[PDB]
Amino acid sequence: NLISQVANGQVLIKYDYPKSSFFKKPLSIACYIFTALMGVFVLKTLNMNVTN
Amino acid sequence: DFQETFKTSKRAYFAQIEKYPKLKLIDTFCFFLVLLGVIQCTFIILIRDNFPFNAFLAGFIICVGQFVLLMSLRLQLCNSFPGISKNRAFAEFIVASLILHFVCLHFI
Ligand SMILES: CCCCCCCCCCCCCC(=O)O[C@H](COC(=O)CCCCCCCCCC)COP(=O)(O)OCC[N+](C)(C)C
Repeated sequence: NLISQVANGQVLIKYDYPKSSFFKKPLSIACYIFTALMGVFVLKTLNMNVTN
Repeated sequence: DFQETFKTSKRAYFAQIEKYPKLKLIDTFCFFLVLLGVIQCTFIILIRDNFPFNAFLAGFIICVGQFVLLMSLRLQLCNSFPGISKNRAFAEFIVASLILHFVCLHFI
């Protein structure tokens, strides 16, 4: 129950955001790419011949 | 004519069986895979009924397809195909003989 031009106001939030977690996004993408290449390395070098 | 081809084929086949001890094992499996299909159709002809028709068709498909994969193994196992060894025809027989049992257990 609040109206247009008589209850506009602001809202205030205070928070913290360290320099540690600022750089975790490209390291998260980079860790998924790095754990994606090793599957191609193990899958590629592995013996599957049935003859000698 | 047919007497000469008959006795020629009997002798030239029985010597081939007595040479290799793999072939009589295949053919001994094959003949009783024919008798399964014969009496399994004799149940249908005996009492005139056709109600669980998929359960009829699944066992008959098992008999025919399982017969055919044995004949392909026999043809490929006497004379080798150019490029395919004898260790690879057998593994292909295992895999393609192992798909068919699953799709004939879903179907009943
Ligand atoms: C529908 C498809 C599903 C298939 C699942 C298996 C996937 C295997 C993929 C193989 C990749 C190709 C590499 C390969 O060639 O291996 C095959 C491999 O030969 C085979 O096919 C044997 C595989 C099955 C192994 C047997 C265990 C039973 C498997 C569980 C049902 C063997 O052939 P080769 O040994 O390479 O042939 C002779 C060697 N040359 C140098 C001449 C080529």
